[PDB]
Amino acid sequence: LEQSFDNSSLISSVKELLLNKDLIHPSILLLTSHLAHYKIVGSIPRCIAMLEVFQIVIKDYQTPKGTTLSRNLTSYLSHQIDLLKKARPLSVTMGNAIRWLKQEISLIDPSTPDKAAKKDLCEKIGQFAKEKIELADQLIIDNASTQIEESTTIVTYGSSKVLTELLLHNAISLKKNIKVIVVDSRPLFEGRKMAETLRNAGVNVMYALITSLDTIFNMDVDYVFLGAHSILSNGFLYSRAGTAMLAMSAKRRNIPVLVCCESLKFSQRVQLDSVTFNELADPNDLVNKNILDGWQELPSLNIVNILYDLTPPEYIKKVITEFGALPPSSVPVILREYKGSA
Amino acid sequence: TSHCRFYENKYPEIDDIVMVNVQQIAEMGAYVKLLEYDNIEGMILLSELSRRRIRSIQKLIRVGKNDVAVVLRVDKEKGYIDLSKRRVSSEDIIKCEEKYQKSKTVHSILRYCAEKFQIPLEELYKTIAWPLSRKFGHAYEAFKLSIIDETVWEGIEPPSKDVLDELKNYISVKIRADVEVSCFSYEGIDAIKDALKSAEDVKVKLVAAPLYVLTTQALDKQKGIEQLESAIEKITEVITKYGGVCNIT
Amino acid sequence: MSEFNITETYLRFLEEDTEMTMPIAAIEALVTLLRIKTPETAAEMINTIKSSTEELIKSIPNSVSLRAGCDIFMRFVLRNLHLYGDWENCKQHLIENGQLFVSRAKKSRNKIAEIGVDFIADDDIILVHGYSRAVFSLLNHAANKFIRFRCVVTESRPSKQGNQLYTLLEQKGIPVTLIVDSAVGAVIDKVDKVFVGAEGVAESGGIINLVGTYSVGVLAHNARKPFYVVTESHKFVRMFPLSSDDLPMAGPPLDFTRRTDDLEDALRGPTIDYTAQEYITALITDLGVLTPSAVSEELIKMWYD
Repeated sequence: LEQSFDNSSLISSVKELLLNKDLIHPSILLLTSHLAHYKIVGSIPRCIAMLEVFQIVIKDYQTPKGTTLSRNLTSYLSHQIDLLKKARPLSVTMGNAIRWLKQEISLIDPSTPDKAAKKDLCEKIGQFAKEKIELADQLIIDNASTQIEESTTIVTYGSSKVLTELLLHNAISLKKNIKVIVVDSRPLFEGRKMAETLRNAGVNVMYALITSLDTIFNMDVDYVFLGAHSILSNGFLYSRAGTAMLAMSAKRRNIPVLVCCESLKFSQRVQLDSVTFNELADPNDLVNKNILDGWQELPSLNIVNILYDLTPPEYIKKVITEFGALPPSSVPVILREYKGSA
Repeated sequence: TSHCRFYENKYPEIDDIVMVNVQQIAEMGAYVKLLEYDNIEGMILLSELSRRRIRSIQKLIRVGKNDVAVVLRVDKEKGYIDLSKRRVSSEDIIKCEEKYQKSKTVHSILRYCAEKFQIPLEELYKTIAWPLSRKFGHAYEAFKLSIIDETVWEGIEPPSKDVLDELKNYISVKIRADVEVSCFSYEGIDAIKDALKSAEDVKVKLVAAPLYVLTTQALDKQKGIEQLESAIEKITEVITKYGGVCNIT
Repeated sequence: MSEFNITETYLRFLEEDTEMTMPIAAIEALVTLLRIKTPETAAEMINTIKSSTEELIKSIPNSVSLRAGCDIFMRFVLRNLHLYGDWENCKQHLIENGQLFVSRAKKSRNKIAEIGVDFIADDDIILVHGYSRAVFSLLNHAANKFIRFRCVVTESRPSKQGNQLYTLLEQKGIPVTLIVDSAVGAVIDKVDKVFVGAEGVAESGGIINLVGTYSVGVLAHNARKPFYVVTESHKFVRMFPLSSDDLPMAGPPLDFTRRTDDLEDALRGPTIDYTAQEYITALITDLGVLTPSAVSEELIKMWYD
């Protein structure tokens, strides 16, 4: 109660909406129970999953009697959004996809016989997942592969989103020597998902933990890469928690820090303090007769966890996006010149 | 050997309409190779591709894919030649696309002939290409009329007659039915004969006394929908007037 | 009939004047390439100039100012290739634009001074590093303004450039000393302002000139003295490193080989360092005073697509 941060209402832990007011798609109930119960995702996996379940929910139209397709679908899809809003708070890859999707719903005209609706929403959202995600990531690979010399190391963090393919490309498709160090954190052990895939493909993975973060950097080490959840308007990064400690340790021990991001993921909002806009994530996960049971019913005890916190832009040497490399203080120029306009 | 000219001029002479694909775009525009003279290549300017400035994220989706392009200028002794597709009308797209589909379906019928009879590809190609593409339009509707009017083959000679036979060999569907004649009669044979005498005149085969395998030929695959059904109807008609029982799968 | 590659056009007029520098010499050679060799077709023109830029980089690789000039020439022919004159006028329109750099970039250096004289205020002891002639083009007009200052010139080991300034503005009549390059930390507590000159600007604002401008920059930061850099607008280059180590000279900056008998041992470490955007605080170009995030935007807009 001294800082009162545990009563931050940016997430609501209410569950079990039983209301049959709308036709909630059973696939989207599978998607929400797949997100919120056992988190299998990053950010662009959530974006591709949300996008290819909205694919199915527009393919299964079921239009009402007197309402045109241009006058129902945004409210229907917003009530589809509300279940994910209950499940897990949204990324910017959530938001900059759904507002684009609503803008593309808006420019349809009341003459579609609900047969070309597929041909201008399914194909167009496939062009979205092609353009603003996948070939953009292909440009990320082809832009960041020239900035890695042979026989070096890489320190990623958590589950990567795009640069798993970068490490696989520079490991196998370009055959230059590389020694990836993957480090992750309690409780979402999502660096192991990178470690299984990278070592299954046959690259020198050396897993670690973030508590032992000192002895990684005392080896021969350079080129810390970082997956991003969003990049703010100032230059502050925003990603899975525990990123910023190895960011400040990496800048402290004068070895460079990079962020592989794409122009879909830049955000309009602004913050500079870490615990301001943030997600509380289910404090029963930090236990696994257990070690302790019942932080409740014991007065004066609490268990907190944080998913998201900010590296200051002094630490990131280079944000790379599909247009090119850039200093992190110069992200509003791609907020204004390229995001949305491309 | 592999592929060669259209019409015995080294380059696409000024202001004709050809087809290309874009290879890569860095700062000059694309290094478009000409799809009609395949091994050759030209280029094209950035401001010439549309009017819009091409995004890199837009630049990546277009490479490799092919399109139509008019030719502005040509060096007669250098292969360093320009293309253009801002000044291409909408009708010319479909016209040159039809001409190039025509071109590919008259190239594919000679590629394997030259590379499996093992002769120089260009010589017999040009001895076809002088009279048939100079007299009128080239080899597609020339060869669709050549198999019915054989004066094309004797108008000019090929160096061998095996490629002649293979070109005659190149350019020149069953719906299965297991109808079960489960009859218990005395005038059934006659009925069966009658059925045969209308459903076969498509491919009808006896298996035993009850089972018959008939594979009805379809032209649009959907034109045998009106055939099989008709046959079934005939069968139904047939057995009520004789005494037996026919059942259809 | 010249071929414009190495020395049949380029290295000739470098002996005409020891005032013109490398990148505008590259601009002059690349415009006089297509000022004559213009074979009436837009295809082989760009192939010729791209081949010429790559062989000219292939001539001398370790003089990255050359890469800056040879790449802003490509930006010039791209934007002058824009406005879409159907190549009918552009064979004349581009070449009559042409020499606007040698009428423009040659007289940029006093345009530097006309906006940079109002930095060196009264009684400012000044630290410069290396023979960066745009700094002297500022200082010449500063001393012609009759303003009172003092200058301190570092060594430029091993590239000798620090000995030139003391035989340059002494005879102009400025009280100047020549400090040795290792003595910066004992004097930069007293130096009011420090100027350098770049041989390149990265995509975030960086100084890619000489041996130890990162050392004098980090001395300027931990003395909290303002670290300005005088340059001009033909020094933008795409090369954006991330370490303090650029493209190599011929091998790594840390050699550990064996001297055979008596070969040279001074130039064995690096010779061109890099400065991050934090240590510089204002740079001077033709485009006005320019904070490093502004030079990042200016080099981020004309190089994307």
